[PDB]
Formats: sequence, structure tokens, C-alpha cells
Amino acid sequence: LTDLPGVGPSTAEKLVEAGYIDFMKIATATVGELTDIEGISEKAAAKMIMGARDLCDLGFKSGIDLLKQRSTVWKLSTSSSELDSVLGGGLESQSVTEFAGVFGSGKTQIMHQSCVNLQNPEFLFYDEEAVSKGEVAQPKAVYIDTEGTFRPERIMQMAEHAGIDGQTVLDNTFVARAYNSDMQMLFAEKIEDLIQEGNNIKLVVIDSLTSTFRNEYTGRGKLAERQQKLGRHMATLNKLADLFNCVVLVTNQVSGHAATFRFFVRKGKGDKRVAKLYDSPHLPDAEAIFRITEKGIQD
Ligand SMILES: Nc1ncnc2c1ncn2[C@@H]1O[C@H](COP(=O)(O)OP(=O)(O)NP(=O)(O)O)[C@@H](O)[C@H]1O
Ligand SMILES: [K+]
Ligand SMILES: [K+]
Ligand SMILES: [K+]
Ligand SMILES: [Mg+2]
Ligand SMILES: [Mg+2]
Repeated sequence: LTDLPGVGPSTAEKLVEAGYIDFMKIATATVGELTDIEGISEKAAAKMIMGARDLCDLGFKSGIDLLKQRSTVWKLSTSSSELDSVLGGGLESQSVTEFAGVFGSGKTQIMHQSCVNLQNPEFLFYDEEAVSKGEVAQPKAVYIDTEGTFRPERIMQMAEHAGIDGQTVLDNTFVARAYNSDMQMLFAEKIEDLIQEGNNIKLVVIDSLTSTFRNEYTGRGKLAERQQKLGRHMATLNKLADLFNCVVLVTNQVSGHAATFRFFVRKGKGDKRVAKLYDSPHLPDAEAIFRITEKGIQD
């Protein structure tokens, strides 16, 4: 931190204590955030932000450099061939993917399957020239369970059928039970803490994304506050995904809010499930057929 202009030893200490440890957070911070640190003037605040942006080369980029940025995105396999295809490879890091679906469509299954697949290194697709092994080494998952449907048994099961050690999945997945939107949001904001503590958080699951908000803001006479809070929650999620190059998944029970990728899942015949990609920034809408068995997502 003392590398930054306007940052002395005493200032560095305040910064690390206020949770500002890495350059990107400072580079992307506002003067307000930094001035609420006490002992930090605005001039010093503005100087370090400018410095952080420069040390992180956050300026205009063109030509080939535009390709390199996009190459830092790695993807997580879903164990479904058709789904990975419709996804253009698999679930993208640096983005928020949503699986909306009717009751029992498999939203929660996909979340569990994703935590398991994170532990199979061959399920993380990436350009080894833009993403080093170390960056995806000892990957960990954060599971914000708002429904109370996290099932370690399902994790163990999905894991064995994948030839992955179940306990290892459990040992590398942080679960937080949220009972309302307040807890749901705070847990997400605290993910930074797990990372500063040395945890290579690469997957974040929010199941469910909307249940709490709908339950608390029932009265459609204050839907504004609702949209606001949630919007702020999505901002936090998108930033988290970009800055920590990790995949963010969210579920939504349906039978408006921000989401980079949008799916609507429905039940087919028995095992069958039909997921429809109806919105994304660079891919055409498409359908993916797969099934949910004792092994998890397959085909
Ligand atoms: N151990 C298992 N073996 C085989 N199939 C399973 C197993 N566990 C769950 N399933 C399937 O997963 C379905 C439930 O998927 P689920 O992820 O709970 O849907 P959902 O969309 O999250 N439901 P909801 O949260 O209520 O809206 C079941 O009804 C089973 O068909
Ligand atoms: K300095
Ligand atoms: K079922
Ligand atoms: K979108
Ligand atoms: Mg993003
Ligand atoms: Mg569910």
C-alpha cells in the first residue's frame, strides 16, 4: 500500500483496517468511501485512487488488448454437454448467471452440482496463457442458502459419481444460511473477507436470489425500495465476480432485476429438464436438454 501516492505507513494501517488491502478496491473506490476512514483527507483519498488506477493500468485499451481482457474469463462445466454448449463453453466467471425455473425444476440441484464440479480441475475451462494455474488453484465455493435446502448428502453423492472426493468438496465450500434479504446481502458483502483471509473464492451461489425480497416487500406499495435494495445487491455481486474473477450463480423461482445470463428451466419427462437461455450479452437464445439423476446433472 505504501507504493501508492499519498500513502504513508500510518495511512496504510488505517486502510488495511478499513478493509482496503488490494489496489483494485482502492482503484475502484470513491473519495467518499475513503474519507469515511478518518485520518484520510480527500486530497490523499483522490491521490491514492488515481495512483491505484495507474498502478493497475485502468485506462483506455484497444486492438489486441481488448482480446486479452476477455481471455481472463474462465468457465465452469455443468456436467451437461448441451448446457455447456448453449453457455458457449460453461458458466462464465466475471458475470452473474441466473437459473430461473418453476417449482422443482432443479435450481438447487444445479447449484450443488456447481460446487462439486469446482473441485474437478478439469471442469474449469480457461486460456492458460491469460489465466495461470495458481489463480485457479485450491478453488473454493460460497453458498448462500436462503431456502434452507443445502444438502451435504447430495454433495457427497454427486461427488462420488464424478470420482471426486466428497469431503474435499465440503471442506472447500462455505455455506451461510440466510433468513432474510438483510442476511443474504451482508453475507455476499462479507465474501471479500473470506478472500482477504486467504480463501481462493472462485464460485458464489445465491439460492434463492429473490425469495427473501418477495417475502419482505409483499406490499406492492413500496416495490421501489425493493428494486433498489436488490439492485444494490446485484451491483455487489457483479463487482465481486469481476474483481475476484469468479463465477456467480443465482436462482429465481418463477411459474425485474439485473442478470448477465438468464435461464428458465422446466421439467421434461421424468429425468428430463429443459433449460432455455433467453438472455445473454454475446450468445443467441437456445435450448439445452439434460437430466437430473442420482449422479446430478448429466448428458
Ligand atoms: N439424490 C437424488 N437422486 C436423484 N434425483 C434427485 C436427488 N436429489 C434430488 N433429485 C432430484 O431433484 C429434484 C429436486 O430438484 P430441486 O433443485 O430441489 O428443484 P428446485 O427448482 O430447486 N425446487 P424449489 O426450490 O422448490 O423451487 C427432485 O424432486 C429429484 O427428482
Ligand atoms: K507512498
Ligand atoms: K422430481
Ligand atoms: K443480460
Ligand atoms: Mg462482469
Ligand atoms: Mg430449490
